[PDB]
Amino acid sequence: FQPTYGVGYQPYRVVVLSFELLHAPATVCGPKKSTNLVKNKCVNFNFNGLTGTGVLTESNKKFLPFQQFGRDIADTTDAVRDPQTLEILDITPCSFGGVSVITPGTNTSNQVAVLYQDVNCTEVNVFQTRAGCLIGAEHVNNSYECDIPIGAGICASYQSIIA
Amino acid sequence: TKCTLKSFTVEKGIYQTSNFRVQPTESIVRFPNITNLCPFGEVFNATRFASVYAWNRKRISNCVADYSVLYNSASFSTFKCYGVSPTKLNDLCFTNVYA
Amino acid sequence: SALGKLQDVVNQNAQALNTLVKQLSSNFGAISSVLNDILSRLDPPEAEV
Amino acid sequence: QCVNLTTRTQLPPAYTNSFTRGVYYPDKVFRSSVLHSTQDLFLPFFSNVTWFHAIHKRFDNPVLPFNDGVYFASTEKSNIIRGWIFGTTLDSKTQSLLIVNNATNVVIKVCEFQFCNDPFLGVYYMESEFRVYSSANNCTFEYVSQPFLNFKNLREFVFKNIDGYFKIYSKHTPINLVRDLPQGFSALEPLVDLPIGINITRFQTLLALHRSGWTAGAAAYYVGYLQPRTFLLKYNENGTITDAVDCALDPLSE
Ligand SMILES: *[C@@H]1O[C@H](CO)[C@@H](O[C@@H]2O[C@H](CO)[C@@H](O)[C@H](O)[C@H]2NC(C)=O)[C@H](O)[C@H]1NC(C)=O
Ligand SMILES: *[C@@H]1O[C@H](CO)[C@@H](O)[C@H](O)[C@H]1NC(C)=O
Ligand SMILES: *[C@@H]1O[C@H](CO)[C@@H](O)[C@H](O)[C@H]1NC(C)=O
Ligand SMILES: *[C@@H]1O[C@H](CO)[C@@H](O)[C@H](O)[C@H]1NC(C)=O
Ligand SMILES: *[C@@H]1O[C@H](CO)[C@@H](O)[C@H](O)[C@H]1NC(C)=O
Ligand SMILES: *[C@@H]1O[C@H](CO)[C@@H](O)[C@H](O)[C@H]1NC(C)=O
Ligand SMILES: *[C@@H]1O[C@H](CO)[C@@H](O)[C@H](O)[C@H]1NC(C)=O
Ligand SMILES: *[C@@H]1O[C@H](CO)[C@@H](O)[C@H](O)[C@H]1NC(C)=O
Repeated sequence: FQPTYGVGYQPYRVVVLSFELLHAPATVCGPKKSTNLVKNKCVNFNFNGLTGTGVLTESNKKFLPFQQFGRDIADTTDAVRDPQTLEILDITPCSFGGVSVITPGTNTSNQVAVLYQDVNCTEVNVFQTRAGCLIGAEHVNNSYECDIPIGAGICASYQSIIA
Repeated sequence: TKCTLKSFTVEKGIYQTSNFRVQPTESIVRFPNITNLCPFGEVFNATRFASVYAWNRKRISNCVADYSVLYNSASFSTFKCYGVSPTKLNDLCFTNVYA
Repeated sequence: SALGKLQDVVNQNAQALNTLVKQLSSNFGAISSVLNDILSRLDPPEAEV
Repeated sequence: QCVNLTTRTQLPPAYTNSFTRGVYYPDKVFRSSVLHSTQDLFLPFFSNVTWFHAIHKRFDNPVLPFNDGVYFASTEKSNIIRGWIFGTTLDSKTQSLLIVNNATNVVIKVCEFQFCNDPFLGVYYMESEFRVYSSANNCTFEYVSQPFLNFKNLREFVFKNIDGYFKIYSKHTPINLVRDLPQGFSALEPLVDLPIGINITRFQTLLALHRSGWTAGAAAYYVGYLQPRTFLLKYNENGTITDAVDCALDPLSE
């Protein structure tokens, strides 16, 4: 090992790594990418191996320092602790509902209105009812007899389609 | 509605036709901080290495290992892996690593 | 217990809904009750089973 | 170094009632104001828990079978109990787990110790006597952690060894009762989830001598065994387990 040696006689430090899996809990593993956390959006969340799809909002549940997950009565994960920053997030499920079409007879008219049940109007002639978001019906302050039932005291009729 | 009721004429009323399932926008993966990293600097950047008749063996366990820094280091004249890949090394969890 | 007749109807409906959601946690003889675990752990020829 | 202690007084170990102790959190899941039924390795309510003393001349360090899980209760003052020994044969033929808390730091090791027949710690009246093992050949795991630790402290521990994972659940309770276990409810929070992956069938706790021969400081501990059963756990508005029901105790709780 003199410095004037040619390549093939020069000293080479060699490290050999041997990896093995046994009948034991495995613990050496590569780092897992932790992306930025976003809120108030319907995303596919993956918290420490717990996967799913839901809107992650800020939570008022004060967890104990050892507890990580949160379940309701029906064994669905509705709360989680972020591992990066020690904070609590609620998982509301992503917005879903039925899509119903309110129409008069096709002999009368071809105008329709669309009811998105249990859906807020900001994430779908747009009117917010307790039954859901109603698009295509003009809301009036006058009260009439129920022609087409919408629900929660709301009814639709044709005169354009009014609700 | 005409396709749902299987008719070209629709009577007056409300007819449930479909479902509005909001689609997920992004994917968020959150994991704890990378801490208790493996002592690869104690093996690789040692001041004096052993001789080959008395080769040092170091048991490695309970740590997270970044092989991507080792692969991305251009100072290594030889990097041969015979049953794994660097992406596989990042995605396989192993019980024991013997250096 | 004056209004027990309405309360029995409410309790039966809530119990039926609760049992319906509890049935999602059963694997029914499969390897797991989660579809995503089956799609991530197995090839499609056994995943279809 | 090993020393036989030959000034013991022969006495059978005692037995007493578990009351509603030995309960721990079964998982890492927050639950609020709900009742949850679990089938886990639990300690039965009002069970026969074995009682060992350290008093002066009683110095109780026998070696007990681990079974499926161990509840360890410690009515402790001045920190006589320092750690535990787990294994199958407790020699260099098999591999053994050692848990100690000396005067500085908490050490967890998995080695093939050649253990003494009577291993102990010792405090001179300063701690200057360490007789636990005579050798340690093949060490596969090391883990250094934070300090875990009239009788003034109740220290409750639950050790489980399931799927190569050794779970330590712990709780510290300020008590002021003189002799027996207090009657009350206190859920044990999980302390350490430990990746050892070894066979454990027998354990032995470690005491500390006082030198001025040797003197045993006043301490008392209790050993109970876990069996697979269901408890109905109550979770309050803060997510803390306040009450539990043993479903196989009596028909009322059933
Ligand atoms: C303390 O007592 C134990 C038990 O009597 C001793 O263990 C014995 O050690 C001898 C040494 O040759 C063996 O032949 C026996 O088979 C052992 N018996 C048991 C039950 O293990 C122990 O060695 C004693 N300690 C010291 C320092 O003498
Ligand atoms: C992880 O890093 C974050 C970065 O802000 C820091 O706030 C936190 O204290 C670190 N540790 C843990 C255990 O989360
Ligand atoms: C060794 O030294 C090199 C030279 O600067 C440095 O870049 C590297 O981070 C050190 N550690 C390892 C593990 O290579
Ligand atoms: C506890 O067990 C001992 C013998 O092992 C027995 O003498 C005692 O009566 C038992 N106590 C109860 C409450 O069963
Ligand atoms: C664990 O030890 C017990 C007693 O020493 C033995 O009967 C059993 O077979 C062992 N189990 C394993 C998996 O080695
Ligand atoms: C406690 O044990 C550790 C591990 O053997 C040791 O490093 C430390 O010096 C010990 N403390 C005392 C006071 O001897
Ligand atoms: C355990 O130690 C003995 C004696 O030191 C040695 O001969 C044996 O090879 C070791 N086994 C392992 C698995 O390290
Ligand atoms: C829950 O915590 C609050 C503090 O926010 C406390 O006032 C209340 O007493 C706790 N609940 C119980 C049952 O102790």
